[PDB]
Amino acid sequence: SVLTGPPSVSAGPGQQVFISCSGNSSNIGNNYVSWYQQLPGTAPKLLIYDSNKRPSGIPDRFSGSKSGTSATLGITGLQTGDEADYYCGTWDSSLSAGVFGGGTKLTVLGQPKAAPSVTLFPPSSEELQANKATLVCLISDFYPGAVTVAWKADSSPVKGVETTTPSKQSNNKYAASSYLSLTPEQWKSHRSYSCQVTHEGSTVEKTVAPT
Amino acid sequence: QVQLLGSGPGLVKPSETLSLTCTVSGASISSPGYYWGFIRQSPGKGLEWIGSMVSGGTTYYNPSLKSRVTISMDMSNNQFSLRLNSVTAADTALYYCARGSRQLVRRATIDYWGQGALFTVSPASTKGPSVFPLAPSGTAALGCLVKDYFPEPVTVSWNSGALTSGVHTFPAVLQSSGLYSLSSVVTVPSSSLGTQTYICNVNHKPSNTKVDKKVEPK
Ligand SMILES: *[C@@H]1O[C@H](CO)[C@@H](O[C@@H]2O[C@H](CO)[C@@H](O[C@@H]3O[C@H](CO)[C@@H](O)[C@H](O)[C@@H]3O)[C@H](O)[C@H]2NC(C)=O)[C@H](O)[C@H]1NC(C)=O
Repeated sequence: SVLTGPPSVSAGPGQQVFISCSGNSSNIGNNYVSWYQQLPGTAPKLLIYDSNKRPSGIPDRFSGSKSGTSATLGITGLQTGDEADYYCGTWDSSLSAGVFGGGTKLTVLGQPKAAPSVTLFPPSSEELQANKATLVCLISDFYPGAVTVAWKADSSPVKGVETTTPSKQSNNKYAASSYLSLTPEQWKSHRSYSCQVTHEGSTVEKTVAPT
Repeated sequence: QVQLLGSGPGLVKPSETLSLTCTVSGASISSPGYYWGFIRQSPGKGLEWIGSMVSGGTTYYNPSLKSRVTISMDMSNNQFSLRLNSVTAADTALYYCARGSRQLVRRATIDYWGQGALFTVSPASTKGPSVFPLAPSGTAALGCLVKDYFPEPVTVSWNSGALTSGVHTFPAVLQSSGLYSLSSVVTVPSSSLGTQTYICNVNHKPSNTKVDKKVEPK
């Protein structure tokens, strides 16, 4: 990295935010600057080129500026959809190469709490016929993005549990999943299995049974 | 209508050569006025410029990678390619085919990014997934479970891409055995089960394998 900038930035909805990138005469000082937006799980998208111009389809809320050896992406009237990673880019005369800044994550303040939607699937008959059993606990649309998952077979099982870290969704909420690997004999030997999802002082438990 | 299509995600063994080919549609790769290049991004990290060829003109390289990269163009097939040699696990990344317009020098702006393709540098062999249906039991959730594959990614569509409202394809879990699993679930009207067929299409390009599974009520 040859450009410097804030690793993360927050603001409220409706406000205006600045994202700065700093360099020197070999890059930002004497060359054109571009800005890119990257939403979760997608390729970057160009927002600003030639330091202050907007491609077609980029709303007027996004602006770009350059002073000295720093460039600035402005976002007036912040929206919940602006939540994203933002990257500045330019040409470096010393390197004779394009260069990127480290990136700035942008989070919009004041998002309401959302309880997780939990769906639990028992093993399918085809998997049982392959002599395996997997219980699948899918957790979506919760905010903030911190959850804990526990499993029960009437009592607490911890072996065979694999759970993902939460990942941001397109609507700015989070999702996670947990799997419980059993043998067919273990699955049929208990009255029920449960997935328990704890989020912000409340728990949601879903139960399945072989019968 | 100018499109870029890469040769897809892949496994590369350590010390071997990472090869990525991008095919251009809707324009000729020889035409001046565009430049074509490569960018990479580690899965939770930042963007790194690799290099770019100005059509009709000069090729430019990240000085940190230049000594093990070759960027080339094949105009007959309207393609351009990246060779990254002597790879190690640090080279695991999303690799993007990229396009820019007008002059590259002093600008370097990318106005069109390809989809991005994960290249995983690992000495473990590829393994295609086993797919199991998650039967449904005013809406119903049904899905399929994609177990025990390597490397990432698996992509899942429903009904050959026709269905995507209510589709949620979850991030993969990395098992302690070093294989991945994921699930994809779609929420559909309950009244639709019995007349509407639901089929998940699970593409594991790294093993050149696709599995389609019809998911029916219990
Ligand atoms: C414009 O900014 C760049 C980026 O900082 C400047 O290049 C950098 O110059 C510094 C200071 O001389 C280099 O310092 C060195 O850091 C490396 C570790 O990266 C260390 O191994 C060396 O012993 C030394 O402390 C730095 O690497 C270098 N970065 C490059 C060349 O990419 C550039 O000098 C600035 N230009 C002007 C006109 O100020």
